[PDB]
Amino acid sequence: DVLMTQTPLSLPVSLGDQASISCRSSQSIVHSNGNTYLEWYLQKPGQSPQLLIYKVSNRFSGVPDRFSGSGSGTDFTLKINRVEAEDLGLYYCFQASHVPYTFGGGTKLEIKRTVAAPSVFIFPPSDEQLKSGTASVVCLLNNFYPREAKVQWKVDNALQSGNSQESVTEQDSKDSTYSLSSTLTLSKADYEKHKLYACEVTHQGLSSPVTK
Amino acid sequence: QVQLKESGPGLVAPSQSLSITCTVSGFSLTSYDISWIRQPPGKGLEWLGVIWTGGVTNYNSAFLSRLSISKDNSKSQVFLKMNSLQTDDTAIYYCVREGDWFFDVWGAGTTVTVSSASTKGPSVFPLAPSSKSTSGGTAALGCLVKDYFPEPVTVSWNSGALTSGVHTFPAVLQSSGLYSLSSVVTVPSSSLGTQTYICNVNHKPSNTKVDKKVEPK
Amino acid sequence: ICLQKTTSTILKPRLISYTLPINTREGVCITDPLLAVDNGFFAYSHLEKIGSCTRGIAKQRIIGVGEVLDRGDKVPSMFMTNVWTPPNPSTIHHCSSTYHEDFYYTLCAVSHVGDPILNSTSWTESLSLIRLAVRPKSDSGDYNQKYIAITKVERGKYDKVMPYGPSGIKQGDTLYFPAVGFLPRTEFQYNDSNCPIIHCKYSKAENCRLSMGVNSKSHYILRSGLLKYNLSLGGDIILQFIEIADNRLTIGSPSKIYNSLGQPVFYQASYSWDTMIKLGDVDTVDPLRVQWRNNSVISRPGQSQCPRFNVCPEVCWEGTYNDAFLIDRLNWVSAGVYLNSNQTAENPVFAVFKDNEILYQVPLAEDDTNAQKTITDCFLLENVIWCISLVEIYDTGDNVIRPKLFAVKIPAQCSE
Ligand SMILES: *[C@@H]1O[C@H](CO[C@@H]2O[C@@H](C)[C@@H](O)[C@@H](O)[C@@H]2O)[C@@H](O[C@@H]2O[C@H](CO)[C@@H](O[C@@H]3O[C@H](CO)[C@@H](O)[C@H](O)[C@@H]3O)[C@H](O)[C@H]2NC(C)=O)[C@H](O)[C@H]1NC(C)=O
Ligand SMILES: *[C@@H]1O[C@H](CO)[C@@H](O[C@@H]2O[C@H](CO)[C@@H](O[C@@H]3O[C@H](CO)[C@@H](O)[C@H](O)[C@@H]3O)[C@H](O)[C@H]2NC(C)=O)[C@H](O)[C@H]1NC(C)=O
Ligand SMILES: *[C@@H]1O[C@H](CO[C@@H]2O[C@@H](C)[C@@H](O)[C@@H](O)[C@@H]2O)[C@@H](O[C@@H]2O[C@H](CO)[C@@H](O)[C@H](O)[C@H]2NC(C)=O)[C@H](O)[C@H]1NC(C)=O
Ligand SMILES: *[C@@H]1O[C@H](CO)[C@@H](O[C@@H]2O[C@H](CO)[C@@H](O)[C@H](O)[C@H]2NC(C)=O)[C@H](O)[C@H]1NC(C)=O
Ligand SMILES: *[C@@H]1O[C@H](CO)[C@@H](O[C@@H]2O[C@H](CO)[C@@H](O)[C@H](O)[C@H]2NC(C)=O)[C@H](O)[C@H]1NC(C)=O
Repeated sequence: DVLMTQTPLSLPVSLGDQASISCRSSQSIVHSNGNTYLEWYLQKPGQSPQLLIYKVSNRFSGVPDRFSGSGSGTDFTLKINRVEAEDLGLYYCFQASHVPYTFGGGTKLEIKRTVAAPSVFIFPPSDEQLKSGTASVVCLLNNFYPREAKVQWKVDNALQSGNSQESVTEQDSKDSTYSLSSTLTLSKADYEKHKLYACEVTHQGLSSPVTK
Repeated sequence: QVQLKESGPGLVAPSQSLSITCTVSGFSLTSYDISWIRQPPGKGLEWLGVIWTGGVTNYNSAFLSRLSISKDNSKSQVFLKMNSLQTDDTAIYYCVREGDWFFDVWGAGTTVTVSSASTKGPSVFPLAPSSKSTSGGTAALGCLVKDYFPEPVTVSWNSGALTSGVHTFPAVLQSSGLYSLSSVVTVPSSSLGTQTYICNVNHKPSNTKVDKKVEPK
Repeated sequence: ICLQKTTSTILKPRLISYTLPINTREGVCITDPLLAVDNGFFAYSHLEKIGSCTRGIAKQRIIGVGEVLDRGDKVPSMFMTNVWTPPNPSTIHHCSSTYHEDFYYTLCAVSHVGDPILNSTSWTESLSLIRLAVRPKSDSGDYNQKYIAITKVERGKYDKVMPYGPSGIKQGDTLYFPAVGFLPRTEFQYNDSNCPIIHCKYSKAENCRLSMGVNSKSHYILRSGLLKYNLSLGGDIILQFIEIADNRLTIGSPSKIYNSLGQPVFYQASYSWDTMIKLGDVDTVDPLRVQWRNNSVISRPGQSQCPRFNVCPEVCWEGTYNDAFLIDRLNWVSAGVYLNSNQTAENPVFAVFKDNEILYQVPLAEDDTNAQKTITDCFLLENVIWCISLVEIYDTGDNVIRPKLFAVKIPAQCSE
């Protein structure tokens, strides 16, 4: 029944910078023991959370000294200076001081990077797939930093309505770049009917490159 | 050494019970308290309950009506049971080892979907490296895993031999009600024709294990 | 003494905790509690931890002795006279205390690998004894407090031995402490045919032997018994380990030996497949043998494979120490605190009961309250029967367990 509220829902930051996340508690978070049991957890993408900070300021073992925690009253802040690529994901604050144990909303840390341009690839429907009677064409954009990208599908010089769905990955831990796949799903008859299928991508790093 | 593994049904019908078993290795349940924590689709982690070494169990009051946690010290197991499970409750459920009122070690997690529809096996179709792509640069190839209803899926290349340059995209719900996702990898374009690449797909809730190899004509 | 079954509540329990050193305000966890009462004196001990109960910053361990005297309301309360604090609280484990001639002797295990039960293979036996004067002289010398490292332990076949119970008895000038012996299972001799699975459908024949250890693959087995310490001998204290007989054996577990109405009685905790209460008069002490009562009404919350009322052998190590004391031997009525939950520690209830019937009982807390360890010692004050129970209880406000002490007057008259 103790509400934990994190202030920046996304924090974008460049390598070598300092990141500050704040956690605010609805009510006082101090235990009878007098210790304040506020912890900071990091959940990296595709992974279970891992503890970073316990008892407001103490660093869990194996956590580098640049991670820092501090707080007073109902306000607590976690500071990561000298941000690194590894340090991206969801940061949570939690309280064990009161019996309902309550966690924060979350904060996603986003790493700012020099613009990078995608490498584009097109994939034709497999022969096994069309035996099923549905055909899907896949366009891939790989390793572009600015997340915003536009994908347009043109089928025999025909622009696409919502016959396509897109999936984008989490920020890569190594180089801070996204990757995207847009799949166009069609009935088998339409695929047979036309010979040209094309993916036109639009990104800052390029100038409207098209594949097939 | 220390590990926590959860076995979960994957799929639970509405207004029906959920049973999850956590098997612990590397320590005794008699010397550590164990908590159950869940995270729904986009919502924050939510704390379900705790079982002490002595057998003392405390629950989140919200779930008290239908949640119960027990354990078996001899078999190194911890059990979660939830009743009258509803749409709200679909989530990832974590078995967690407690320390001084903090969670030092987390289980891998089990993904539990609450839906009336039955499970469906995925179809794996290769995405062939483009014949066009050459010159010793980077070529691209992949799998497309399609039509699987239970949400959890797992893809590894050559049983984990390849971890570099792999991107496995988030699943997407189709209009049909089935998930589809793509997994891709970048390889040296000189490697085409020489090296063999295998696509290892694992779908636990339907126990479908598929292995596919992607090759150009 | 009442002997008639009733459902009208004739038992009014009174809270005596306030005289003993337990601070509700701090939020500290008070665990490993010890209560012993003999001849109008008492011994109390606990471990006070900052934080989580099972894993928390160990703050202080105290061992104290005092006089059990009427408060002035005609209700007994406990008043310490002597208190001892070990320099290093993490080390002291499994205290057990017995009274003799104005000293009260409490026997501890010393461990740098934690609880010896759990870290059994790594522990090298270190036993030590603390004797505290129940009525302290001023600047007398060693009399008010004496500490002793114990060098000579006679354990026979057993590889290591340790005290493993709250309180113990005296016979003459000889002290007997409840204890346990660790024996490597290769040495353990057991004929699996003995194991009774006749009406137990799901239980394999070997389960009983396997249940002698904490694990089926455990390195040791645990056998209960006594440690005997003769004050009449000189030189370095020698402690001898006496093993319990194999009649109705179960895994060595926390156990208590006490004199009531002239004769000694023994209680062993059920941490194994047999959940039914195990207590009785002892036929012989040096070849230790107990006449367990065939009790069919009192059991222990079992937490899963071995739940309350289980009689079928299964491999499990689970339960809680909930003991009873014998108020009348001719009818064998006994008084004790038990938890009325099949699978969880909850609902502590104080009861006066016989082998196959619960005469009358009163609950000590609300239905939600979690409780764990209960220790009960009865005595006779001003020609009236009183029972003191110590109950570990859980506070919702701090997720901590702290002990509570009740005094309950057994009633001569059932009607009121
Ligand atoms: C707490 O547990 C007791 C005992 O549990 C019993 O034994 C365990 C080892 C498990 O096998 C349990 O599944 C089993 O119930 C429960 O008491 C028993 O409950 C049953 C049903 O309410 C009572 O009816 C009996 O049923 C058997 C089997 O059909 C018959 O042979 C009997 O003649 C009788 O009809 C049974 O009398 C009762 N036994 C005792 C000793 O109390 C108890 O219900 C349970 N409490 C809660 C709250 O769950
Ligand atoms: C029982 O007690 C023993 C003795 O303390 C424990 O054994 C081992 O104790 C050492 C320290 O004396 C621990 O060593 C440390 O290990 C970590 C990696 O695990 C390493 O980073 C350190 O540099 C150091 O080497 C060790 O963890 C510990 N355990 C084992 C298996 O060796 C034992 O853990 C205790 N166990 C129980 C059940 O109480
Ligand atoms: C506890 O010890 C007493 C005394 O032991 C005697 O003196 C010791 C220094 C040592 O020399 C022992 O071997 C001696 O026996 C035991 O009391 C003796 O019991 C025997 C029994 O046959 C009797 O013959 C002696 O007279 C007793 N001596 C006394 C009373 O001073 C006593 O038995 C021991 N405790 C137990 C439980 O056996
Ligand atoms: C364990 O004890 C039992 C006794 O109940 C032994 O069982 C039988 O003992 C009699 C003794 O006269 C023998 O004649 C039988 O051959 C024994 N077996 C059977 C099946 O009846 C049992 O042998 C003992 N355990 C071992 C390993 O010998
Ligand atoms: C508990 O039940 C047993 C079985 O009746 C009693 O054991 C007695 O002694 C032997 C067992 O080796 C039997 O031959 C006797 O017939 C048993 N009966 C009696 C009346 O003793 C035991 O006495 C019972 N209860 C106790 C000792 O409290």
